[PDB]
Amino acid sequence: DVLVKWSEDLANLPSIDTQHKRLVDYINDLYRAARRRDMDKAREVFDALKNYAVEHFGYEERLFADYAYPEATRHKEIHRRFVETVLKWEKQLAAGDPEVVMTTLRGLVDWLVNHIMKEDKKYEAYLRERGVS
Repeated sequence: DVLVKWSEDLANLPSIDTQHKRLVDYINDLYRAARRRDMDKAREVFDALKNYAVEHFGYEERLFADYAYPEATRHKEIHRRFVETVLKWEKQLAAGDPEVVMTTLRGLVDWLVNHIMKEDKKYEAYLRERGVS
């Protein structure tokens, strides 16, 4: 059905969950397109994923600034570094085929799931206390 199922340990603030769920959905759409050997669709999905990640990082960072999250600086750098990675992957998909998409999923899933589980989880308690959700 899907490559990445939504497990309960990924849970965070309600609003944050709506965006993280979108990212996971994009990953699954990307996998399905690659599995179908539909490269045109794969590139379109990756494009949407790319755009959404950039927007999502902005959303989190806005909250960090608004409520003075202590680890905002380190977290922002982590986001920026991933955007660089995504832009590199974009070029590889532009020149490659579905096999390249699958290979890319290895690093894409590893980074996203780990980021949500480790780095993003660190701001939940802090933000909740400040009236965020």
